[PDB]
Amino acid sequence: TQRVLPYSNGLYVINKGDGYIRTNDKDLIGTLLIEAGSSGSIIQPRLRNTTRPLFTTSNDTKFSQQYTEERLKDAFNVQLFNTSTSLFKFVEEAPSDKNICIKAYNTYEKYELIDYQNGSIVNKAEYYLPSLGYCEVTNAPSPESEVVKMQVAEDGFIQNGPEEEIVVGVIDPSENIQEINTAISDNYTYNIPGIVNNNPFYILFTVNTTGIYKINAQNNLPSLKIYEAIGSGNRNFQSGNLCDDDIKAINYITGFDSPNAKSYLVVLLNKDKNYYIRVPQTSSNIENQIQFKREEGDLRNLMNSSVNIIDNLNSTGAHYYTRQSPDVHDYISYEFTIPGNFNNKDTSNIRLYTSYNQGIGTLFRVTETIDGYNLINIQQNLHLLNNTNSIRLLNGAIYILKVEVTELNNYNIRLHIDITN
Amino acid sequence: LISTAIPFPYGYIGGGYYAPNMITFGSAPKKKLNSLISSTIPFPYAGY
Repeated sequence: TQRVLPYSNGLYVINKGDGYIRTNDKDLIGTLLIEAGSSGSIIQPRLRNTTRPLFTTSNDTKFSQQYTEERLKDAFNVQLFNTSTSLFKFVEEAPSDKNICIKAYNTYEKYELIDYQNGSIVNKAEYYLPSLGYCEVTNAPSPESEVVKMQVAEDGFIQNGPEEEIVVGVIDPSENIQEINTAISDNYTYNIPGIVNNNPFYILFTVNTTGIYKINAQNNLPSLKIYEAIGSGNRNFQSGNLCDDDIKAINYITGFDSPNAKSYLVVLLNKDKNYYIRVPQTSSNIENQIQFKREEGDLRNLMNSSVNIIDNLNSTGAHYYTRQSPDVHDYISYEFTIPGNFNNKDTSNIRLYTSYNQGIGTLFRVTETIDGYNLINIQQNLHLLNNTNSIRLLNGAIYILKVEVTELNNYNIRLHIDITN
Repeated sequence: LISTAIPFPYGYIGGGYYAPNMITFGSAPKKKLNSLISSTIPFPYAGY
């Protein structure tokens, strides 16, 4: 009865909060009994190049401590040495009437490195960075009241700090990064080099003019993924060119991990930002290109989402298609062609519905003109979850359904296109 | 010369010869809350 994680395949670093301590007082600095009217202080000074952290891993060969430290540096730029130069100190003055006790614990900041792949965590590592302590103050426990026998609470952690879960995706270090040194105008074609040689990789690039862009591979194959470099563009700038801040922290925008799904990305890109494009493993030596085209027409009504190209819609009956479901308020698009000859009068009754994830869908008629593609709305506010409503669509026409996931109940989304007549 | 030719001592435990880490001690009670009013000393002072 856990929660569904709509994370794209990759590596993620999660800040789970601060103020963690071990059970059974394993991190208890100690307790001071300050008399009435007096003062007390607990100081935790630290040395240089010290302060051992706490590390566990599910796969030491892959998720080693060095690897986890490098990924943490990629995400938030943490280094163990930084915690070495810090000091913390708790000062408490007891009132005039009664005495006061202060307890001090050494705390930790809990980071988690996860390898998320197809809806599950295949590798998990826990890092605990030495933090700046936790202090609790009580009235003087009057000896003795009583002594009550209790049992240990077993191994575990207790968070005394505020709730926190900051998730940041990081660049896979084993995959190469190729740079487009020139800012992207209305049109460009990247020829994938032979240096990488079929291994999945990233493309770092920026944009000349803010706007909505269509990015695709040849025949929309393979599916591409796009990320935004977090905090990029505030630093060193050159007009019309790319400036790499070596930022590895990325935010997933859209893209399908499945390398076989025919898809193209429509995304709103900013000239003051840097973006990565992940292209997956290609199992052939056949050449391919990444095409970048700024869109000024109706295609801007698909941002930001990957549009899935359906080829097996050539007969009446039942068809359903499974993709990685986007997060809540995140879009996924399907472009399909009703079977039959297009004579502008033959119609087929179409039923569109999802199986588990509820989403609001808007479909568009697509009529490519000499000016480009024209998208015409023909329905809005379609609730796809177990939708029994049907609509008659022209045989041989082209339609694009954009679905916004409003309830995530499954890591996958299944769009069914039932065709009668 | 023999008396003064001590072998070179190794640096701090974490590695280095440059500087200590410092630490704060003391307080003036109070109106004012003199909590940061205190003394500062190098922490190891002999780490070699």
